[PDB]
Amino acid sequence: DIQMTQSPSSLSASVGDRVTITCRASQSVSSAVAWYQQKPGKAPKLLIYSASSLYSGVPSRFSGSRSGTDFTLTISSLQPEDFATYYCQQYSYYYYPFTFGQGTKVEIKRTVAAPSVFIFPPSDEQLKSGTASVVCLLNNFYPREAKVQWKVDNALQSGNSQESVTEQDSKDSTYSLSSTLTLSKADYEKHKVYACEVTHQGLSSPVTKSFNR
Amino acid sequence: DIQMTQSPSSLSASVGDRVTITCRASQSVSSAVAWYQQKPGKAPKLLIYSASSLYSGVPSRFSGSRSGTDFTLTISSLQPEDFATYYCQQYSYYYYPFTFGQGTKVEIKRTVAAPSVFIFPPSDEQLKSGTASVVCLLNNFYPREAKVQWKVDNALQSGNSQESVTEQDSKDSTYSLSSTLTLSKADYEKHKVYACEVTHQGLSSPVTKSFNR
Amino acid sequence: EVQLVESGGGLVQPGGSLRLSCAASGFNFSSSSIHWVRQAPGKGLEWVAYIYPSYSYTSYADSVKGRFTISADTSKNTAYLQMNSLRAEDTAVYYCARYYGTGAMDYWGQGTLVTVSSASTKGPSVFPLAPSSGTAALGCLVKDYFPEPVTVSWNSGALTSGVHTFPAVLQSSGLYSLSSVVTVPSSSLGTQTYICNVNHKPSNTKVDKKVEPKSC
Amino acid sequence: EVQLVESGGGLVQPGGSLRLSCAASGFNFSSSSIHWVRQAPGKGLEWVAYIYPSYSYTSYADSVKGRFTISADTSKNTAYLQMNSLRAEDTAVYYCARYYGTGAMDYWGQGTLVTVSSASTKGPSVFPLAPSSGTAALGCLVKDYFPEPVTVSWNSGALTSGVHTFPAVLQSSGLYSLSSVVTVPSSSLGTQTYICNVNHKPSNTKVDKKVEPKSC
Amino acid sequence: EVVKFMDVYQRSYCHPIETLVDIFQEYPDEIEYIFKPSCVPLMRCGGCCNDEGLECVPTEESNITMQIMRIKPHQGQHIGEMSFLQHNKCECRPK
Amino acid sequence: EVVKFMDVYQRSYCHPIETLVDIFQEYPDEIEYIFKPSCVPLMRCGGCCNDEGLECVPTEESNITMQIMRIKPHQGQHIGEMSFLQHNKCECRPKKD
Repeated sequence: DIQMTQSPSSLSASVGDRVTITCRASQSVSSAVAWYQQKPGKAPKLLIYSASSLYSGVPSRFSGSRSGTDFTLTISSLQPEDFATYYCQQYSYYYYPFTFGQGTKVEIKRTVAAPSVFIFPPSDEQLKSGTASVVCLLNNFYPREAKVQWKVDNALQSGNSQESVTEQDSKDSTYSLSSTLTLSKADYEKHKVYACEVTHQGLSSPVTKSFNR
Repeated sequence: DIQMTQSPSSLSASVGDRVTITCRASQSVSSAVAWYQQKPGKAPKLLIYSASSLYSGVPSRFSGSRSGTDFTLTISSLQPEDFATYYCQQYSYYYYPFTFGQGTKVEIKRTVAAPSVFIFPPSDEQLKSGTASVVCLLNNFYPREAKVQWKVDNALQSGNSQESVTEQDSKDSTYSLSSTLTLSKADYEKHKVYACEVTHQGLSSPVTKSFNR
Repeated sequence: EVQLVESGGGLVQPGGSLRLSCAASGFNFSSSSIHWVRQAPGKGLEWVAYIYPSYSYTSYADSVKGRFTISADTSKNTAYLQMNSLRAEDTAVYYCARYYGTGAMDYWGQGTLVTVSSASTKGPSVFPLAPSSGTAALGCLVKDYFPEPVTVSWNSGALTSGVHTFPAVLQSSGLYSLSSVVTVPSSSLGTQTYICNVNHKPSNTKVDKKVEPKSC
Repeated sequence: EVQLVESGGGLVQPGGSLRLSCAASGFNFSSSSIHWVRQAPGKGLEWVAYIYPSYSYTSYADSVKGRFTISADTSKNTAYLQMNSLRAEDTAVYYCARYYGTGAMDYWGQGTLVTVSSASTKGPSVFPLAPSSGTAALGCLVKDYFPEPVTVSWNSGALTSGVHTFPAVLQSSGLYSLSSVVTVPSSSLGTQTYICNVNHKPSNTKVDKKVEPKSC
Repeated sequence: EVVKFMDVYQRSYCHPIETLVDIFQEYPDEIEYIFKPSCVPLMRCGGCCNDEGLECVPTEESNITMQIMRIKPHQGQHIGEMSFLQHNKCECRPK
Repeated sequence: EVVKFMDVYQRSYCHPIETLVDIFQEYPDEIEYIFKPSCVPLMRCGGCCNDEGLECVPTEESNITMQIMRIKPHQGQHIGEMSFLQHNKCECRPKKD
């Protein structure tokens, strides 16, 4: 088997910076390599083929190059919509028709941005079924590193809440995040103050948002 | 080693007849063969080279030819002075620069001719030294097949006489022959009649020639 | 206009069969060829199998050889991947992609999700995330479903500005749950009607939950 | 006018040395090459050795290699064959011959006779074969000599018509003996003088025996 | 050190020897395709006959079949079995 | 029966292989002579690189010396030692023009 080994694994760079992804072949592949760009939740798009030539309709900043085994995708002027995972791919029939690499998750670096924070009480329709889900929403913030902590009557919480994080935005490169505090109707009905406490690099004073049933 | 194999070994043909000598090579020699003509007591004379081309000053009747391994000297109008031994010769270095064939004693066939017979008594100068040689001479006869028998006082003789035969003549193609009866002076001095009895296909009546001391 | 369209993925019990269909449009599927490529959740891309209908040539990856079978109905302009004896590792997203010069793939299908598991099928319960009191946020909670995926849209596709549909979370119960939230102006509430369109294909559940601010 | 001339052959004791000289005339012996070929009595032709003075190349036949040595004095226009450690089989007639296109030999020397034997050297006794009583015959008996050859001519070369010089016979004594006879008209006897010129080179014997009819 | 005359001659006399033949040269009508490998190892009559008036040519021919990758750009690739002419015995013959 | 793909590819990739080279081609100034044998077995870079924009060329060269019969018509023949160029290692490289 031919092993394609991509470096780095992940990577963040600023808007306009030069990005260099290398992909190292185990044995000579010839100039039979392609580079792909997979956005989140979509199929790969072809960028480069035959190691160096640009596919029709791909912007010029994307450029493939070779050094007799070391292949190199270079994004000359990184832009917020280049946020993606990049895969190299070798063909040249040997045993299989072709082979991939493990990927290269690229990220965008931008200015520090603070979240708009919201909190949602459980629906009255949900309370009928016997559960209660409280939702703390963090919206349009950078960086991803954010800590949310729940408070039920000034009491911290333990592994009864789950976080889901938006994938980096293609326009402004911010993130968004939902924390979901799940309880029973009975347990929910025995407390008055519900609050999520947001701690972020952006805002100076850990902002808290809360409600009373 | 490359083996050149000539056929026939010996050969007699008439004046004007067509003579064909073949010489078979073991493995391909190319057209790198020569034919030679050795008269008796002289060095070879070159007749043909490169299998087919005629050497300068060789009469036209001599002609070499080829059949991809079988080489063939052809004397188109044999003549009495063609009496000789004929050798083929391959070159094309392959360990040895060349190998000759065995040969082809060519004879001439002519009309039956009878010998003129002579007999010679021992010299008085020879008798001084203690030996006695009697010489019976057969001159200009064909064919070679002739039987000479000595008679000392009507007594046959045994292995005390030796024959020497001329080599076939270049002009008329006849032979000549000497029989030499050797005795001691004492043994010679005890008999009166010496005679050699010539028996030949030519003469009808076995001719006898003799002398008395 | 070239496009590949896949179908037939879903939930299957281990040792089970499952048939994938790749439907070509905008090129002579006879005079070209198709790859199947799969991508396991989180992991990268892996070759499954290949077909070149014109010369009835077909080739498979070792990990699959003997169990899967590529075919192609040139008449229908369609390629098929027949998958028998499915295992847990065969859980992946399956792409068919048409073949470019000397190798490489230029046009890929949207990709179908094949999920091998012995578990049951559950449709989601959908609960509204009602807004409170400048900018107002609201959403839908799509709780307790299996397997993936769930698709969410707002007002039948008529709203995309300020919409976030979060990735599915796997709960301790072995059931998926996600939230879909959207930001809107405060003054538009009461006038504008926000309904959220949840669709879970593998249990034929179509729910259109209306989200409104709860009386008080 | 091209000619090759050989010399130096003769009688030698086994294990002995013997040097042959091939003297070229009528061509640049520098810009050509020479073969040595030998021919044993009765037997055919056999390659001995070869030289090409221009490139100081030399080559020998296996049966000779190590014992003989070809050289060439380009100044003298002469080739030499130095023969050491001679055996009984080395008895032969030695020809040098100049080399023709791509092989083959066009001009050959008269050839010298090299005779390897332990035997003694004997000069011949010469006895006249006197005529008796149309056509008269007479001759010379050249008895008891060794080794070969003996050359005979009549009246210093002035007579060749009707002359026969018989091949040498090997007697029981190990010594050679031959006869040379000639036919002439009967009436010419008494007027004409017939002397026979015998020459045996290897014992420096020159005899000129007069043949006349013995009184009565 | 030096290779002797008799070795050089015997090794360089007209005989069949492994020669690398371009597939295009053998099948020139098949131009749509790109072949991998582009050439193949066949036995063909090579070597010299040591004569300008002779050439080295085959007598006994045979066939060998090889798996060859045949690429057809913007269409598809496949391993096809392609037959090739081989030489089993050579002989020196006139031009 | 059939030779498999991987065997054909490996055996027909640019490598040094015994090739029969005409002596005239190598020494064209030497025309007076006739050479026996007229050709010699040398190692030379053959085989295909599987790309029209690349050619198979040597990197490591060496020399081998062979006894060759050199005939010079109507003059003489001899075994002369003739040197020939060999290839020890080949590599695929771009076509320069």
